[PDB]
Amino acid sequence: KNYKQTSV
Amino acid sequence: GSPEFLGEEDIPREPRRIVIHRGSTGLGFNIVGTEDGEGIFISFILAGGPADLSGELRKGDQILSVNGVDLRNASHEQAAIALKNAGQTVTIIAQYKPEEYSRFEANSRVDSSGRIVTD
Repeated sequence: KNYKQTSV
Repeated sequence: GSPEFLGEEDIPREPRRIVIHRGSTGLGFNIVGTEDGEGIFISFILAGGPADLSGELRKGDQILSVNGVDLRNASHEQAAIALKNAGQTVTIIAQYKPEEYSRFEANSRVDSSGRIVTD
């Protein structure tokens, strides 16, 4: 929760 | 990188230095986080991407710093910016933190060798 994921 | 710690050999938990040379392409991994301050973790490494080839990183690694910039307490967006703008040569200090990582992924836990298992 308030979790975020991003490709770099 | 290629597999190194095999079977039930413990995965090293000290910090490591990884240098990736990626030119002007993506690093080839994903990061996850929550608030600022709880950590930025590698959730996924793309097969054949620069991190897979040029680096020695794994799911469950916390990214401690990028090119000397401390990310231990970074916000997610600023960590992503730091990584994307790090330049062609990217020096990561990483540390394996599977217990912390395992809290993100459903039905996941850490086994006796330190490996992240998903049921």
